[PDB]
Amino acid sequence: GVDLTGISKKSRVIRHHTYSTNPYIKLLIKLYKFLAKRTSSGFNKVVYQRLIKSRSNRAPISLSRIAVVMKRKAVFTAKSKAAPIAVVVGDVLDDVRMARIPAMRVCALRFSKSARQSIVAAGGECLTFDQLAMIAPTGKNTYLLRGRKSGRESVRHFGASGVPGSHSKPYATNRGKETKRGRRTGRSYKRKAFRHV
Amino acid sequence: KNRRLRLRLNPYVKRETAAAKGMRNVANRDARRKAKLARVTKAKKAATK
Amino acid sequence: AKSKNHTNHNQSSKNHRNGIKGPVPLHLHNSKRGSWLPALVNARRVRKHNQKAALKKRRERIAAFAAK
Amino acid sequence: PTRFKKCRHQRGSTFCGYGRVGKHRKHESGRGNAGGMHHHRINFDKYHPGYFGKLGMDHYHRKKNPMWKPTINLNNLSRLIAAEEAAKAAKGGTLPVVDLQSSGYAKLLGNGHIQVPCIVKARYVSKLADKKIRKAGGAVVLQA
Amino acid sequence: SHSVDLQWVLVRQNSRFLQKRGGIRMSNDPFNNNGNWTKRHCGFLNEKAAVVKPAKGGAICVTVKDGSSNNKPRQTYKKTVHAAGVRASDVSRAVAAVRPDLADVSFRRARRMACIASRTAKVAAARKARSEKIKFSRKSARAKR
Amino acid sequence: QTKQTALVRVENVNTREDATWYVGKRVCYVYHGKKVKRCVRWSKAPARRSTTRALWGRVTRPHGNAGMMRVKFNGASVPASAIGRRIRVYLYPSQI
Amino acid sequence: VKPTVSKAIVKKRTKRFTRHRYELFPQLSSSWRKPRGEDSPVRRRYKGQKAMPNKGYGSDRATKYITPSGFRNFPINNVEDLYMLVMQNRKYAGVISHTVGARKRKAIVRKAMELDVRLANGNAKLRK
Amino acid sequence: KRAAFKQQQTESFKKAVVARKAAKAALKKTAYLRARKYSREYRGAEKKLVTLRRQAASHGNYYLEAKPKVAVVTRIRGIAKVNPKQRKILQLLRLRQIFNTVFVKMNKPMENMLRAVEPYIAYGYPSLATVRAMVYKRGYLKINGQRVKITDNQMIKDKYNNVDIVCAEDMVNQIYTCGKHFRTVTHGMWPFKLAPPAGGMRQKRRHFVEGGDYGNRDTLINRFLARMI
RNA sequence: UAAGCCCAAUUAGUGAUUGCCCAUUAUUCCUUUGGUAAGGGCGGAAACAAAUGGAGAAAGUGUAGCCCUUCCGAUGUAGAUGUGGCCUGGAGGUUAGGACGAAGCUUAUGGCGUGAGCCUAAGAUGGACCGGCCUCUAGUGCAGAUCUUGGUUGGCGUA
RNA sequence: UGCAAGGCCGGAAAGAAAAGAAUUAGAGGCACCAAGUGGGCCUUCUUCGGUAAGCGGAGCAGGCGAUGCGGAAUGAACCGC
RNA sequence: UGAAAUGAGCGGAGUAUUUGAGCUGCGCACGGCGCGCCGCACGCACUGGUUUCUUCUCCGUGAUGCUCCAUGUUGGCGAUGGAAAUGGGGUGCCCCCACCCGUCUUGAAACACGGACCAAGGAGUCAAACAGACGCGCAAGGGAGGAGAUAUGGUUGCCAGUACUUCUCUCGUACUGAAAGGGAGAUGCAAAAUGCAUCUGUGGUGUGCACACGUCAAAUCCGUUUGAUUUGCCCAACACC
Ligand SMILES: [K+]
Ligand SMILES: [K+]
Ligand SMILES: [K+]
Ligand SMILES: [Mg+2]
Ligand SMILES: [Mg+2]
Ligand SMILES: [Mg+2]
Ligand SMILES: [Mg+2]
Ligand SMILES: [Mg+2]
Ligand SMILES: [Mg+2]
Ligand SMILES: [Mg+2]
Ligand SMILES: [Mg+2]
Ligand SMILES: [Mg+2]
Ligand SMILES: [Mg+2]
Ligand SMILES: [Mg+2]
Ligand SMILES: [Mg+2]
Ligand SMILES: [Mg+2]
Ligand SMILES: [Mg+2]
Ligand SMILES: [Mg+2]
Ligand SMILES: [Mg+2]
Ligand SMILES: [Mg+2]
Ligand SMILES: [Mg+2]
Ligand SMILES: [Mg+2]
Ligand SMILES: [Mg+2]
Ligand SMILES: [Mg+2]
Ligand SMILES: [Mg+2]
Ligand SMILES: [Mg+2]
Ligand SMILES: [Mg+2]
Ligand SMILES: [Mg+2]
Ligand SMILES: [Mg+2]
Ligand SMILES: [Mg+2]
Ligand SMILES: [Mg+2]
Ligand SMILES: [Mg+2]
Ligand SMILES: [Mg+2]
Ligand SMILES: [Mg+2]
Ligand SMILES: [Mg+2]
Ligand SMILES: [Mg+2]
Ligand SMILES: [Mg+2]
Ligand SMILES: [Mg+2]
Ligand SMILES: [Mg+2]
Ligand SMILES: [Mg+2]
Ligand SMILES: [Mg+2]
Ligand SMILES: [Mg+2]
Ligand SMILES: [Mg+2]
Ligand SMILES: [Mg+2]
Ligand SMILES: [Mg+2]
Ligand SMILES: [Mg+2]
Ligand code: NA
Ligand code: NA
Repeated sequence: GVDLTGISKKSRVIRHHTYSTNPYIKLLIKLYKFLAKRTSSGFNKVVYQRLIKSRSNRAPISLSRIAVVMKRKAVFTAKSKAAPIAVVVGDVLDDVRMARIPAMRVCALRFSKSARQSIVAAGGECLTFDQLAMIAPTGKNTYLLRGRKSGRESVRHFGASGVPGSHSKPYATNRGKETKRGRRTGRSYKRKAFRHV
Repeated sequence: KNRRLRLRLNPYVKRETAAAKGMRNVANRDARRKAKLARVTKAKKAATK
Repeated sequence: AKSKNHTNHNQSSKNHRNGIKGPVPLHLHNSKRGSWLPALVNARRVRKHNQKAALKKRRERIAAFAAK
Repeated sequence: PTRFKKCRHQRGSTFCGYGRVGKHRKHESGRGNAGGMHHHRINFDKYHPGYFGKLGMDHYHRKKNPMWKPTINLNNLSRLIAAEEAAKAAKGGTLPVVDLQSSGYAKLLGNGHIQVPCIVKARYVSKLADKKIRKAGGAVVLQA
Repeated sequence: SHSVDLQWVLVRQNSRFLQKRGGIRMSNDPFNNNGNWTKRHCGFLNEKAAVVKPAKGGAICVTVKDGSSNNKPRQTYKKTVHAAGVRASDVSRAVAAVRPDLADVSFRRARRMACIASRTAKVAAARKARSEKIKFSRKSARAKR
Repeated sequence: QTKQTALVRVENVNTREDATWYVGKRVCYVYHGKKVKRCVRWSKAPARRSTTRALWGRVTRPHGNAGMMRVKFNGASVPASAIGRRIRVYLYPSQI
Repeated sequence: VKPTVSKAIVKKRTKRFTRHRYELFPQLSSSWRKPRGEDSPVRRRYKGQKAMPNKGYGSDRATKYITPSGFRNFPINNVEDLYMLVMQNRKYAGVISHTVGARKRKAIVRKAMELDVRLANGNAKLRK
Repeated sequence: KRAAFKQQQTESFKKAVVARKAAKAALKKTAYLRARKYSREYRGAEKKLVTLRRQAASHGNYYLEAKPKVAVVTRIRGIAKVNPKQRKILQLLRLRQIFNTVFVKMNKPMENMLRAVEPYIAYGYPSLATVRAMVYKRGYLKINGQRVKITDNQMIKDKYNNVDIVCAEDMVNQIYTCGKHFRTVTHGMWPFKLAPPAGGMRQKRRHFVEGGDYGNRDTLINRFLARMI
């Protein structure tokens, strides 16, 4: 025998196939699996990994977020160079809080109907991942983007709300209930809002 | 032990075994034993005197 | 019927299976809450000015890049 | 479907994942929320703080309809303006009129920057919302 | 509009032509040169295909789908009959004109068709000799019209 | 026990050096069955037909220091009914 | 038709894995069942007990599923099924389903002889 | 006749074949020259020490030999009933299995490590023949995480990517003389997996000086390992 | 004149440093299986009828695994999870079989699978229905619960 | 212009020499959802009560429980593995 | 059994090249005596010389094979038979192994409990509330439900299905306070107890995919790839504000 204590703890949960039943997702995975192994680009490898990911791990992105980070890169970019193609492995959703956006080329798995209308009306173009593979096979001049997930309600519930320093929402259908003892100093004690780590 | 593998890893091994054959030659071994003892003994006497 | 009262047997083995994790580095979670207030208040004034300096400095860099 | 449950995988396992020692008995903790302060206190205290006790004034015969007051921010106002009117709207000219109470809103709150100037008819308005919409070329008209 | 790649994904696990009998996946596809259930050999699925088929006598027929009338099923497949004695490489060249990736299997199938026709005549001749020495109580004769 | 290898003691072979001389020799165990079955040269030499049967093996290595020998039989293992019975140790394949 | 030649079949184990103590009870079938008893000598791997099946007994993948004749068994039910095996007739042999009747078997046997398609359970008199 | 993409491949492959043969001849010449240089270094070093010993003896003096810099350690106990301190040291020594063997520097930090796990390992000071036999017969490299037997000198050159380690004799020289690349060479090798000693041991539970096996045997470890390699 | 105790050896003051026997250990070879697996090939190279070199080559988690090369691990109660993993009654599809004999039943009927099981053969059995595959569904798998019901049974030609 | 703090701009960096002067089958951090378990027992050293116990109670660490295999004739825990 | 034999081994050449061992030069190391004298076992450098004996050394075949299978010799048996083989199955025998299952238990082969046989039956189910993982649709909006309308005012039945609709309802886009009640953008200018201006914009800082500029290292079939690093922007996140 060989002493291999805790060797199984070194292994990691790595998925190679997708759980998706979408045939067009499988076509994209087939296309970008080929590109991630026959090209040297790091963009194709990252895109291929994100196509295998679950829906929860492909958070959607707002149109205002794309335009903001595009402007942060538009400055400090030479006028000779064209703007990169924004690529997100996920959904692009419209944002009613920002009406005036520049013309951008956006590639995404799915566009909401309003988001596609807003991109086109600004002079931009909504791209498709098989179109991207033909104009940027190695991902040259692209802006890979991810949607936000820290604001999800599931994340806001994670952890115990009764321990000091915690601010997670409890699981409760009634908002008025679960507010008296343990939440106010007058009723026995209050859960401490801050704790040094 | 393999001839191919030893030569492949060590291209110089042919010269090493040729030297080994010489030291095991009876005439070479006996002549060297006589010469080595005589020259070491002469050096020992000269150093002590 | 009496049973065992207490033992620490196997506890060190249990604590080392997923190992004893090291402490968080000093540069993380270095909150100043609860520290000496007079120094805390003065540090906030400097940090507020530093943010204003950072905002202005990016404005100069953007104009300088567009200058060429 | 029954063919996907853990019961089918446990056919021949005897104990069905409940153990030989502890077994699967009827009610080993009590029924429902029993013992919230005795022998289930830690679970209640760390996961549901505030559960026990009283707080606040009573309101007999609450009617939610008199308390109806949905709010909309200034930066969400384009949700209620048609697309063709929003493009034509600009400060100093003719602006669209937004009837909040007919769209299901009672108060204009005023978070963020307004995207299209307009005339908003509202039952309530926050002091910041009224100031911001006037500086941007719009106005607030009170309705009931 | 709907490419072969998309169609193959849809029908790979469940199709009329797929036979999973005893753990073996075969195909009844009339335009399959092999009987293997693969995307390359799915003649009914590919935009262009060619299958080597037997003909009357020792002739070898090559059925070709050139991808021009795929929306008209009665015109999708065109037949060209090669005279008996055709070289197997000539049949394989005809298939390679449409599907260069089927040149090797088409050559082997062209050879097998010629072998079968020769064996069929040899087996049928031996059967006729055996029947000539047997008295049969019944003999059905299909009526002519 | 492991029946894939058998132990054979040969008369006048009482040393490990003695047993090394027999490494590789063909070993035969001779018995008889109840009926006459097929044999080598069944049709060539009809006089060979008999109930006599033979199982053939070879000496693989010596065993111990007392001339004991290890024998492996062809394919199958020697029957346990052969324990205490005569084993023939031939002089071929010859190395002399 | 002769089958394609392969390496020699090993068959790591010939004996079946039979249920513990099924010989002592007419009720129990010999079909394998994993012994889950806490004091079971079979589950505990005692020296003189029956073996339990595991992944190590798996047969060589090169010679797996190959029948002693050298072919692989493909079930067939009618004459049209024989044409799936025309090209790979040195790899597969047709097995006529048990329920197929004698009338239909005559046509299947007749056709398979002309195509040189081996039938595992076909006519014994034919093919000699 | 032939497709264009299949034609460009032929010329590229032909040039690859020519360059591969040239590299094989270049490495063979380089390994030959280095092996001759090491061979004379070893012979001269022992001849120098023989004279030094003779000179001291003739005038009633003594010669103090250099303290050995390299130790060869083999695990002689199974994996059962090991205390956590001894368990971790054997893990850091890569001695996770019985009769596993490694080369270590015989410095103070390593010596105190070896003293703590003395009942589990027999060790000593390797000879040049012992180092060569382990590298040539039992030498494996960690290539892409795989345990690959050393079958030619190109693997050694490609694995180490170092000017000073391109052949087997470079690998032996680094281990034997405790060179500046001793860690790089020894770390790049898989831990040696040796056979049990033919002829048996004496007593694995006692120290060597007690008539057992688990101590430091000094140069007697070479006789022990000669029956194992 | 130990086959006892203490000590010490390995064919013995000869000429140098492995007496011998037993493992689910070690080394090594073959096969399986699974990886935090590591790599290659996959644009059919060209040519080739039968009577008289062959076959395959799927861009792929998982199958009879797309094929080939390479390395490492493999026991396990309670327990978790996975399986183009097995089996049963029904449903939507698809494709078949049956009076030249369906279901059921019988077996020193063999073959296949590590297995759950699948399939063939025979009936000197039966007499009318039923198989495969994809999906859907559930009163879906028995050796024991002083388990339920029916039948049988040694005790016993005994008390 | 000194101390304290937060930054900015530069310089230098055997990336840690030499003196025995580390080693690693050395991918670190972060989560989520849950099961069984919550009667233990035996040994090495330490050790408390007891005359003592195959007695009761602890510390460190191995082990049995959950595990066979090769040995001590026989033995859950000893030896080897 | 040569279906790519990579060979010090096969094939071509050549009659030599260079490994040691002896003997040796100069200088330096080393040893001994105390400035340079002696010694030097023959270490380093000149890859020193010498050739006395001791060795063989020099070239050579890519896959235009993606994969699997397929090619000796000599006898015995087998010339179509109630047969010769190999495999499987059955029964006995020999030598070795080998405590009775299920269960509770620290501990079961137990003088611990349930266990005569067979057949058929026999135990994690349905509903509701919530949560997490995964699949799917839409997305700052999502979706009903009840009901109605008509294909259907039709048809034994298929059709209790399918197709269509909703100024509503509900969950969210806003949260806080016991309540009365209030209610969240950035930058700039400035310090008004509701301050002004502008609206293409991550509030700031540190760490941070890809991408873009370079810059080194290694390997290249010289087309590149594969690692590291500088700078810019930093997405998702994390930590301080
Ligand atoms: K209750
Ligand atoms: K499997
Ligand atoms: K009964
Ligand atoms: Mg939020
Ligand atoms: Mg007690
Ligand atoms: Mg307790
Ligand atoms: Mg059971
Ligand atoms: Mg279990
Ligand atoms: Mg459970
Ligand atoms: Mg419980
Ligand atoms: Mg109480
Ligand atoms: Mg009160
Ligand atoms: Mg079997
Ligand atoms: Mg137990
Ligand atoms: Mg039947
Ligand atoms: Mg011993
Ligand atoms: Mg011990
Ligand atoms: Mg393996
Ligand atoms: Mg061709
Ligand atoms: Mg697959
Ligand atoms: Mg396991
Ligand atoms: Mg039912
Ligand atoms: Mg059907
Ligand atoms: Mg019978
Ligand atoms: Mg029977
Ligand atoms: Mg079935
Ligand atoms: Mg049931
Ligand atoms: Mg039953
Ligand atoms: Mg009972
Ligand atoms: Mg009776
Ligand atoms: Mg390391
Ligand atoms: Mg207890
Ligand atoms: Mg309990
Ligand atoms: Mg030669
Ligand atoms: Mg001097
Ligand atoms: Mg062969
Ligand atoms: Mg012959
Ligand atoms: Mg016995
Ligand atoms: Mg009990
Ligand atoms: Mg008890
Ligand atoms: Mg028991
Ligand atoms: Mg008892
Ligand atoms: Mg009881
Ligand atoms: Mg509805
Ligand atoms: Mg909210
Ligand atoms: Mg309120
Ligand atoms: Na594998
Ligand atoms: Na237990």
